[PDB]
Amino acid sequence: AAPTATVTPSSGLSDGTVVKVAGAGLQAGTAYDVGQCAWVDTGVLACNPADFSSVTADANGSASTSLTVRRSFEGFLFDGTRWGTVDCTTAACQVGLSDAAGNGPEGVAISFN
Ligand SMILES: CN[C@H]1[C@@H](O[C@@H]2/C3=C/C#C[C@H]4O[C@@]4([C@H]4COC(=O)O4)C#CC3=C[C@H]2OC(=O)c2c(O)ccc3c(C)cc(OC)cc23)O[C@H](C)[C@H](O)[C@@H]1O
Repeated sequence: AAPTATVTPSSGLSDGTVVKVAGAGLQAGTAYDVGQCAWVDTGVLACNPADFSSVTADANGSASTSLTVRRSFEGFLFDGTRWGTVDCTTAACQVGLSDAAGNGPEGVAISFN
């Protein structure tokens, strides 16, 4: 089984709901993180600490956890600085997983009606 991730709902969340992101086939033995982060530029990742979960890829590496994600969301910049409230109505925020080496599986693009 190859790595992947089932996240849902991807849209119709509304400010204050919870989405369920999952991973399957990830590095079987690598603690991956799981949350809502948006790329607003070349190497700019503003994530929100309200969906920051984490689990290690077990035998195959399945990780399913629910978290709260909305349109505007803390733009935590991976550099100690904060980018500001990242309005998901401007950029595309994906719900995905990752590890602490440099990168990991991808994220699912959510939508806000
Ligand atoms: C290994 N580090 C690289 C990685 O960093 C990601 C990252 C971004 C950020 C931020 C700040 O909130 C903090 C802390 C760290 O310092 C602070 O001040 O706050 C964190 C973290 C992170 C954890 C990593 O998650 C991921 O790896 C990740 C990803 O690469 C792509 C999509 C992801 C998605 C969609 C979700 C997700 O769940 C967490 C993780 C990822 O991608 C950045 C673009 C840079 O290249 C970084 O050098």
